[PDB]
Amino acid sequence: DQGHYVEMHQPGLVADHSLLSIHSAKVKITVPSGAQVKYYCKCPDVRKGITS
Amino acid sequence: EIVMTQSPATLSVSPGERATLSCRASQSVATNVAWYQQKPGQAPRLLIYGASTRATGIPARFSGSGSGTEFTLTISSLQSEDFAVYYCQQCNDWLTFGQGTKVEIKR
Repeated sequence: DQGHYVEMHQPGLVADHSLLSIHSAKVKITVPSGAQVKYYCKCPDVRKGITS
Repeated sequence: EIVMTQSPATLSVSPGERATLSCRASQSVATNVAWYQQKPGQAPRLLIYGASTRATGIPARFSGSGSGTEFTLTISSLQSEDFAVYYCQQCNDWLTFGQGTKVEIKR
C-alpha cells in the first residue's frame, strides 16, 4: 500500500545520566559520538551539549 | 590530581605576545585543574595571574594572563616585558589536589 501513510516524524531530545562519569575528583562527561549531550551542573555548562 | 608538567617558560626578548605554556601531564591544565596561569614569584605576584587558566587573574600584567592554549595552560605572556619575568606556572589547584604547574617562566 501507499494510499495510507504515516509521517516518520523527526525525533527529539533524550536525557542521560551515565555519560557523567567521575574526574577522580568531580564530574567527568564521557560522550560516545556526536552526542552533544546538554549538561548543566550547578553553573551553566554547555547546555548546547558537547561531544567533548 | 591532574599533574601539570608545565612547559618551562614563556620565550620573549622584545616585548611581545608570548604564552607561558604550562602543560599538564595527566590532562589539560584547565579550570577544573584550576591552573589559573599563575605567575608566581616567591613573594611578588605569587598569585593566580590567570583565572583558572582562562582569564587574567591577580598576578598578571596581562603576562600571566589566563589562557589554556593547549594541554599547556599558557599564562599568556602578552607584551611580555622585563617586569613580566616571573615563573608563570599555571599553578593548578585542582579539585582533588593541587597538581600545580611546575613553572612557565616568562621573561
